[PDB]
Amino acid sequence: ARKYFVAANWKCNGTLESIKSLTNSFNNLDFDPSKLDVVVFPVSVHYDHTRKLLQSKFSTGIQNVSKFGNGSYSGEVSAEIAKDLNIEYVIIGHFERRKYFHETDEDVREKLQASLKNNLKAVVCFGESLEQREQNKTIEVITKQVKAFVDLIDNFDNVILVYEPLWAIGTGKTATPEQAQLVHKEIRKIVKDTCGEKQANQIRILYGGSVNTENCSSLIQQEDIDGFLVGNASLKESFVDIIKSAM
Amino acid sequence: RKYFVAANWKCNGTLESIKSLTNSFNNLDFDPSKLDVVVFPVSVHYDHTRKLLQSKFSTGIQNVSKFGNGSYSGEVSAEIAKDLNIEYVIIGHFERRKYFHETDEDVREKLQASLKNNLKAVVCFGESLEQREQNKTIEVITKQVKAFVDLIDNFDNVILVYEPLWAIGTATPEQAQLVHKEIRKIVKDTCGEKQANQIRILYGGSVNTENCSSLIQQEDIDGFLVGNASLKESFVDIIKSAM
Ligand code: NA
Ligand code: NA
Repeated sequence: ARKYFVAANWKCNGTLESIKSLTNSFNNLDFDPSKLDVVVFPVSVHYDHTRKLLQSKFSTGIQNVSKFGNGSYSGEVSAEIAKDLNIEYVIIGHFERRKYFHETDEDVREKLQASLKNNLKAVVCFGESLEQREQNKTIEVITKQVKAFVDLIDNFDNVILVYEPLWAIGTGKTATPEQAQLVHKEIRKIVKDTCGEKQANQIRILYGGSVNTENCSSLIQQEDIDGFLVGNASLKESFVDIIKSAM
Repeated sequence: RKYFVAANWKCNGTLESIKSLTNSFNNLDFDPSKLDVVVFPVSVHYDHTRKLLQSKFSTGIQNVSKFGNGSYSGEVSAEIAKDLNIEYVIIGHFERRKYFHETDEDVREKLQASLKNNLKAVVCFGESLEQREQNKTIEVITKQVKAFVDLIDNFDNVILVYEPLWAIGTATPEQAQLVHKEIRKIVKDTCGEKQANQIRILYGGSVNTENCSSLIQQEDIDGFLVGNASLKESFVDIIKSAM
């Protein structure tokens, strides 16, 4: 069966001290890393500090990766550099990159290609806007976004999909677990259509909308939701409850 | 004003290569009270690098967020840099403007955020070949500098970089010097002559052991933002040209 996968996307947050206290409270949770993946994504300049403090049961990665490889790309972190540093995971396609930094479907594709060439594991995010949903284009947008990279997947344990319901982020709308599950089912279908039943059955599809201690159980129970990419709630000590929801 | 020699490692290095490179740098005997020497590794290499380099080397990062802390996945805030005691940031490098659509307004906002968090900034600008061909060198550089020059408080703490984009992909030291003089005239007119004679203006085109002496000797060239030449142990000779 699929291994559940609970990730903390710390986004642009943290001090040396806050990370010391937060990582201390995460270490107190017993879990079995051969049964459940728990991954923490700190800011790049916090990675060494975070990786040292978190116990080995925790996996780690970074919040973005370059499409370009090594060379004259000031400000970028290459997949080669991540591999040399044994950084296990990268997030690609997060909506904040697509919103604030003009990241395109082709950038997501090229980042995934770079990541896989360097043996990184990729958490790849996509999802449709309020306008797109209101126009009844959910499946059309998600098909387009997934087919932008899906043919590159070389091992369905090592690329993890994230559904970001942009229509329920910053909009006042809240997605029900039923609504989230429906999209997850369709996402698994796109992978079945393009890659094969056995591959669709292996791939983890995480929910990446608002996750907190109160809704996490109702989401993880859904048949096609395999875990979470968590924002704000992963900056709290109570994140451990979100991890326990998947245990 | 002191000379300023910066290593922009851009997207390059391994843990092993940085060990050997940093050890060759530490072997160079120089006085940090007379010359600033700044290494800018990749964000994920910063801690590794900072630990390996003697204090005579200042260090920084190659980019900084225009937003504060919060919901900006993949960004590093000026507040975060300050908590890590990161001394310098690069802002406005032509690679950010080119590949990542960085604008003049992004540069100003990133400079505002850096100064607010006590970071010192190396801020880059420069004109394309099309612009140079149309006699727009001064007009472009004027527009780019005026985007942020009114923010500069202590003129030791913002370092200007001229990037001759028209030549990257070289400019003569004479050609470089003519631009640098114009840039200084821009700071004089907007900030005052005392401040313009205090501010460092670095050449940010191709710099290597072949041309560094010819460039630093120019009157309005105060050092360099060095690319691939700074990934080499011979970078110590580029530093020596400014000693
Ligand atoms: Na489930
Ligand atoms: Na000079």
